[PDB]
Amino acid sequence: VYSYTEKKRIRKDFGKRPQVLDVPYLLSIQLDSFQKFIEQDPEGQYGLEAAFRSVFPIQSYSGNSELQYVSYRLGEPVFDVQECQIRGVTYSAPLRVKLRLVIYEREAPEGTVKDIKEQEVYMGEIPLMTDNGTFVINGTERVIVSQLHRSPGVFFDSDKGKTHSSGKVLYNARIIPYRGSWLDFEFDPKDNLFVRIDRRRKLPATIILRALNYTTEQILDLFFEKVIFEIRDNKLQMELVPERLRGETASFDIEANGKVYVEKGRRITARHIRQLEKDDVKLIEVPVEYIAGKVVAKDYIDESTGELICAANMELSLDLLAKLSQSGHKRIETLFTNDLDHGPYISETLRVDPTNDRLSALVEIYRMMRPGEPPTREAAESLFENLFFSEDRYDLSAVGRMKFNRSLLREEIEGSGILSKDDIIDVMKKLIDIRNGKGEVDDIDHLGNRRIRSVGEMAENQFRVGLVRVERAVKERLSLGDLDTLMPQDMINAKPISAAVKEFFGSSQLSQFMDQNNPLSEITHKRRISALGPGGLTRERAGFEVRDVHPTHYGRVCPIETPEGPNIGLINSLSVYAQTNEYGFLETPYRKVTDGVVTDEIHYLSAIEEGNYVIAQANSNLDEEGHFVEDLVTCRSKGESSLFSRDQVDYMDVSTQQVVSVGASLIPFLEHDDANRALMGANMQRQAVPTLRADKPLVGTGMERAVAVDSGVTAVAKRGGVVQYVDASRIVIKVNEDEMYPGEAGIDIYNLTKYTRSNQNTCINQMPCVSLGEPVERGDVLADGPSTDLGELALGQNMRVAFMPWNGYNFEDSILVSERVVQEDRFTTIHIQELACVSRDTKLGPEEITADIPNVGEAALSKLDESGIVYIGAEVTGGDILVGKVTPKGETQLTPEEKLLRAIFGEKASDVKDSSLRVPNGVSGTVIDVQVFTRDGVEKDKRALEIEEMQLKQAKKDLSEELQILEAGLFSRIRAVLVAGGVEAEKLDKLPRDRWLELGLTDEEKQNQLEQLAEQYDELKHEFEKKLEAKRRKITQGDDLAPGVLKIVKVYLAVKRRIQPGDKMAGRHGNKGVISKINPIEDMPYDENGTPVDIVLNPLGVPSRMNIGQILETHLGMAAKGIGDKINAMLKQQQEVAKLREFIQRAYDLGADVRQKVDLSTFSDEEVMRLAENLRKGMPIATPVFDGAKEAEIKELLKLGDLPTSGQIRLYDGRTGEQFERPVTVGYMYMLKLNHLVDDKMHARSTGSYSLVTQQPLGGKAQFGGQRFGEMEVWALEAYGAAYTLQEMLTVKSDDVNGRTKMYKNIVDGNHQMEPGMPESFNVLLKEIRSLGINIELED
Amino acid sequence: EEIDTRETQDSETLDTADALEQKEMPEELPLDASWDTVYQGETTQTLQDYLMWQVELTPFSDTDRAIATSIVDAVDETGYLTVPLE
Amino acid sequence: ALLDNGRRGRAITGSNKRPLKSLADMIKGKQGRFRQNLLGKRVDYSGRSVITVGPYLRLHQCGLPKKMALELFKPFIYGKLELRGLATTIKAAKKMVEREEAVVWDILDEVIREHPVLLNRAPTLHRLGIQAFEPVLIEGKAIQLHPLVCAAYNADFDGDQMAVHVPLTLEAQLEARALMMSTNNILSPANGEPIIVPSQDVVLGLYYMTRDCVNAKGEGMVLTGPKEAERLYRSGLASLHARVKVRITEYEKDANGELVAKTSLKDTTVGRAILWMIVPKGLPYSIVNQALGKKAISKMLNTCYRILGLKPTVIFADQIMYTGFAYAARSGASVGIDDMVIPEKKHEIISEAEAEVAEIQEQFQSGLVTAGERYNKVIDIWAAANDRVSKAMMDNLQTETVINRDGQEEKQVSFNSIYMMADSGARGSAAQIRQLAGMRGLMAKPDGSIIETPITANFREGLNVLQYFISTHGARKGLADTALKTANSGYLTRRLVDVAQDLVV
Ligand SMILES: [Mg+2]
Repeated sequence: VYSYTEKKRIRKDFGKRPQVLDVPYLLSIQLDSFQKFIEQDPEGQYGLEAAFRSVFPIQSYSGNSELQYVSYRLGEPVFDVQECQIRGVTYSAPLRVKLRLVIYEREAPEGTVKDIKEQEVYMGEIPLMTDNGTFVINGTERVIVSQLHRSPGVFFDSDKGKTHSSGKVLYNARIIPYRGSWLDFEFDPKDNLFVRIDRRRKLPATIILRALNYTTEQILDLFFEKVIFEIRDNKLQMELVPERLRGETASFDIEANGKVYVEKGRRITARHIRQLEKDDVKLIEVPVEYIAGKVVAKDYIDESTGELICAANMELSLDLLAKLSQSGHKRIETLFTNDLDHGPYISETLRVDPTNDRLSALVEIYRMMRPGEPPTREAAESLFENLFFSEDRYDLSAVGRMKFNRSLLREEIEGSGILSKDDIIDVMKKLIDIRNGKGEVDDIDHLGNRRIRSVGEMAENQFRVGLVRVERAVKERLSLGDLDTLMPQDMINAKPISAAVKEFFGSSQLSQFMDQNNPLSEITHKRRISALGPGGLTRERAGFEVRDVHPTHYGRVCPIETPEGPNIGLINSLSVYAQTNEYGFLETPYRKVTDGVVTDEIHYLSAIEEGNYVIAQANSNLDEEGHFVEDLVTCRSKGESSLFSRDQVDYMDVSTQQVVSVGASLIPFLEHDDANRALMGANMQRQAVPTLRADKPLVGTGMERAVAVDSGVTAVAKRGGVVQYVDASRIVIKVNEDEMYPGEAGIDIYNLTKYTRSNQNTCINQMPCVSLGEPVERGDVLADGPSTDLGELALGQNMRVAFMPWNGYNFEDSILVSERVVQEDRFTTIHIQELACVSRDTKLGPEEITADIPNVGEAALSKLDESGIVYIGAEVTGGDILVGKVTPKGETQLTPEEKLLRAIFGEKASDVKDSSLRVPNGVSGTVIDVQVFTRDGVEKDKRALEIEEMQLKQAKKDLSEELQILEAGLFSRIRAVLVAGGVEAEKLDKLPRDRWLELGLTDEEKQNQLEQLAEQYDELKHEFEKKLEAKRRKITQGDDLAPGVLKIVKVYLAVKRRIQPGDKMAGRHGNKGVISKINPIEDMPYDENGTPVDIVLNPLGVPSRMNIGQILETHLGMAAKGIGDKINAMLKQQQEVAKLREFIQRAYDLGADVRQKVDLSTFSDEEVMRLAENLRKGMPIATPVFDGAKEAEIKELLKLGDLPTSGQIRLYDGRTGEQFERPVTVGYMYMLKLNHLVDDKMHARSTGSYSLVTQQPLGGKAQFGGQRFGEMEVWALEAYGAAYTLQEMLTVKSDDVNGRTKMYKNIVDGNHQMEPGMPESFNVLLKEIRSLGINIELED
Repeated sequence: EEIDTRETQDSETLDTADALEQKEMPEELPLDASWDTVYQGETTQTLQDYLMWQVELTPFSDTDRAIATSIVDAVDETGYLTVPLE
Repeated sequence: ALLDNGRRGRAITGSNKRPLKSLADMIKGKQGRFRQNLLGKRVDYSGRSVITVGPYLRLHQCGLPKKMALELFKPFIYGKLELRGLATTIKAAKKMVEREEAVVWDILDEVIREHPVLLNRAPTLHRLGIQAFEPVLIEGKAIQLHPLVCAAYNADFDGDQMAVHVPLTLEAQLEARALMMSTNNILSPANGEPIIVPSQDVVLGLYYMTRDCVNAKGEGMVLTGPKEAERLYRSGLASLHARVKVRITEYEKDANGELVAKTSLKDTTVGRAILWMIVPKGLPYSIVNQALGKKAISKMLNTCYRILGLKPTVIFADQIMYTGFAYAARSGASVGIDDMVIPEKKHEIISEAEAEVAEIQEQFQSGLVTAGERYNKVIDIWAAANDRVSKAMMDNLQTETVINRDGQEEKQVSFNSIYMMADSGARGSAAQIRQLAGMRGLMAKPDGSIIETPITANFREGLNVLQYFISTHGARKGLADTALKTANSGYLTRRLVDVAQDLVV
């Protein structure tokens, strides 16, 4: 089973592994994100609903009144996407929000409802996304790039000892929210904890704990443990826990029950601990010196004296032991610690901590945050409260909360969006545990720690940013008392929100003009991931490790397609099957393996979940029922791959192209190319220029149709039917009855885009690929776009190429091209340029666009019409007038000479001066389109009226096409009713249809039916009249222009560029070159039959680059062309259909257990002949990226076409006729023309315009500037010793103002001598240094 | 508006070895080259500039050149002499 | 704030949150006067465009488009038009040049007859980045460059652009001719070796024409000289590789400086005798009686320069380039998939290595050894297997069997195209051929550790997904390192120039 579009030309596939999952829609990431932003959410988690619920209600300080949000709604756009692109406006929708203002009385329970008032208010415009994932901003299509940033939550890290020369690590933890202030904890080389807020001055970690209303005893209880020493009247007999003695040595005699378990000088080992546990040794006698270094936990007070024996967190001595013994304190609390684990970090930080209270800590925090101002208790308290514990200044979003909880091994996924004491305590404990030697630090480049943020989130954030400013203004303007008459509309001004939205959508760093070289460029641009932007990284501070390929990229980020240069590793491409979680993390699909049986169940796993399983490769053999053929399979387990048993496998890959991106999946024989050359080829494939005619690759991968269809450059049938009308500019489909809606004319109309300028000044043009009266189905392709051939992507041309040296003309990546390639216009491109003329209003009077310019000859006005604008189809060159305009020159005093001039030569000459629009020098082309924009209230000229009439004609045509069908149906009904009762037979159809209305019948239901039908006819006519009137009103509307602007006129010029030496060509495998020579046809090498080659490529460029894909592609292209030649020869000498279908079946059956199956027995003879006609220039072939064809299959296909197996033939020299001494590889390659044209490169200057300040030549070809002679060139001239060349370069060529003139005069006089002076820039420097108050002067 | 600025600024004192030690990329290339290897106007030519350019390339004498300079100075933008030869 | 904005405390910004530039900003920085306008500047009489190759040019010539040359040499053309009565005023000459009449082209061809131009390619790392050439007016828009100077410019013809400057005064023109001409800059200022040495196609052609074959057409005949050898080859009566005897006359420099000639019969080939006709008098015949690679050609040029001088060396280099291109084209040397012949012992070696790895894994599972020792032993086993495979592939590649004159079988050096390209030195090395036809080998993780399981496949047979993903780590690491290191090599060279700027003999 094949569709109509595919059945016209079937591509032979060499893939062998069945596909269990279709390639998804390639633009889902944009569409889903904007849908989430714009949809209606019953809860308040996504979109505009979440942003509204995050600010409202807005309550005043008094609390007597507040504003409440009810709901929102989006109105329909005024214009369409095409209309917006033509008019140069923004495609958007108006936002309507229901607000409710409520007033509360005073001295009454709760809030008494004094009065309510509900109003729907206007918030502004919101740009809408098109069907292809773009935005039309000021008439131009734009793309917003997704961002890869760091997930919110807490992350633990440690510099690898490089900061300190001792090689000691410094652990740290960082808490980062979605919106708020960062919180950092860190260690020191002295094992002291410290806290930083917003990357500010370092503070002790005890400050925060004391700010949370905690005491020293509570801190010690939370962090350290407790040990109780008991007074038993004899040397402080102790209840000893054996576990405390691990990794320690006894400093005394340990004894119990008369048995000495541990002796002095003997360390406690595992056996000693086991014996103590078994004997349950508790009572242990210890000497006084054993308590010499212990640290007390809490405070003890002597009851008799009433004073304090000791303070918390303090050491003990023998005198203190004596004092506590006589104080009647039988219990002493100490902190159980050691050196290996349980290290003392909190105690030392407490000691270094200056404060010992709660109120002073807040003062110190205020001084840290806001120094240089007197402190206040209330100010510090409010600052600390709003820093982390306020839901208005600090949000830890749902993903942030989930990551925070998962990092600490909680049980709950959801929680509050603000921090608490427990969170901070847990973070401190986890960091201390990491320091003690248990636990691991986080990997920040792991894709489970990085998140994807798309356009919906960014739009929501900017909308909330505007909304908070609106809320602040409302709260400022609500404290006043005017509640009796105030309305919600008056209270809000919709300017800040609209300004913020426009700024984000037009001038953000991630909002860019869409790359529009070809469909692949747009697909690649819309699937781009960036680590840069607001909240990301910078290419100077990025680092080196973030730019590397990570094991978690597998299936999510393409490891190949990345820019080379400063941004390498920072811009990435999504893989083919990659998705995002609900939290924004990338996931990939896998098949599930159950008891050694590979199933068809698909599970999407993220990077965190992936590492727990054992996942098999897709290069794994399977049986008919789904069993692994072997017993040991290669699998990835925890970031590494190895062999595993058959029953130890959990998941399997779904495809062999799961790891590459869309651009990399279009390179055939990619597995034989080196990775660097593959990167270069993927980069160069998306800057090819469309040519006059499209040509399918003839060696592909099977991804061309998906790219062609999903990009939106083609016309795709919305419903099935029959082609009712076809033309070079429009298609009309007569819809099938079962796909039609009740009460409608079932026709679809497609207006094609013809010769339209793109963002890169190239041509966009659609051509039909259907015939009159043929059936179509939903999803079929009706018209090809640029670089598309019958619904397949076609970026270049098929060229006959030989690999050999040719007299030095392909030296060092040069390309030799035949003249037949030029004569056939195979690489000719169309380029379209726009020019604008603006007529403004001045104080002396308005500028006029007129054809009557007083100071030009009649010849220069021959190309202008009666409105002063050039004709359509005129051939213009540099200096010609496009739009004629004049400007008032003021009110000159009427001197006698001026009066004489006015009398003799007329008054128009003396009143205006010419300011026309002219073609720039060096520009030529044909005028193909003129557009006029007029402000409201200004009179329209003839040309604008003509354009509006042309616009109205098409709308009238479409409406008439629908109305004809509807009225024909109605009149058929009328005739059918008239048949039953008084049928006139021939007398009925002799008259026209409208004469059937003026008839009368019997008093039965026939008259009622006739009246009903006449009423329906009149209603239909009235409805279509209303439609036409609305269309005319929309067409003839005025244009909104900039202030002081009267009219704008835009002219479009089209030119054709042919191939020439200096142009850049490329293949798909990273082989790029520049054309060096165009060779006449009889100088090219040729074979036994006299057929020459098109291109000659150097074989020396293959071996060092290790891109072997091009040689295999050449061999397979030769085989495909041979099959096509067989078919063409069979067609030329008319043969039976049976022979053709037999040979084509033989061609399609070739291979080694390929998955594709084509049966021509189900094809009719007409379909067979059409397919054969489409195959007569070569049979197209598909080879997937890692499931392609082998050499044996290529040799078999060569044998089928009666071609040499080695792929090499004998060639003869064109110039001499002598045979080359060795066989040469000759075949077909797919070549591309890149957008680096030598027309846009060549530039020269002799003299010109200079800068005003520096008096030096300008820069750039557009300014006719000069070339820069930098410091390194000066060094080269110094090394040569050429003093006069350097001096002349420095003075008389750049900024010696008198020297320039003298040198020019002397050169014209034939005297090659200069008189150098002082450069002007040195004088500028002297003046600038003097302006600083420093006296610098030239001496003597 | 005024905002705080406290970021460190790189200078020449950073030794050559330290430049290669750092993993990061420099903010501005020390080498006088771009990443691939304030606005002021421009001078415009008026009628008098064109006339003086033609005077410079004409075989005059010093006295004749001074006379021509005075004459061109005495020419308005409509192309007429605004003073008598006296 | 006026004197120095941002130095003290806060910085006053504009509407778009951009700090305002003060006088100090105008003076200092990379955008200040010193770096931007005083140590370097933009100049008149300059142009730029894309460069292609001209194989017909001489070493001192360049190919300049005439549409560029018309703009570059405009005042010279004005003076020349006024000098011969074609234009009576400056405006007449201006209008004639604007209309592009047929006589202005003759004038332009007259004014550039002996007038050097300077070609420059960025970045200029040493002084050979700017050189002087005599222009030849061509049709088109690209600049044609001599193939022998590209190495000095580090240029290739895949999109590079060059800038052209015109010297104005007599002193500048004489400096361009006497100091910066390409025919004076033959030796390298860094080490003294020649820098106009041939490469690639020239090397391949000269290597191909100077090889010998065991049983070639017209073998064993006696020739009267090189001209008879050329006649035989061009008539199809003898092979370029046939081993013959030729009468050769060679000159040697005397003690007093004269050249003394001696004549003798030499055992050589047809191609060597043909090549002997472009060698200048004064050099021995032993310099061509071998298969010539890159090193041999460099030695030949150096010998010619040391013995004879400068001008003979320039003529010799031009002749060498022409002959190399001609015979490289005549050879028909190509590349095919069957040239990457894979040894038959590869699978046996891989199986043996896998068996050793399996047995050591079993030994580790028995607990006899630790983990690090097992890792090291596995690495050693795989390295030995890779060396065995490389040796087998190279031994199979470099020889072939030919039928002797009497009907025997002999071994000779292979005429395989890839082997010929690598052996001569035209392109490629041993490691790249090993990757093409042996195995990729052991790879490394981004941290630097070696992955235990190597890539046992080569590029002819193709990799799978896992192996390609593994190779991407090293590919990207190398690319990023290359993109980074240039910015600090620039630091190094700037500091070196700054410390030794003023030292003069
Ligand atoms: Mg290049």
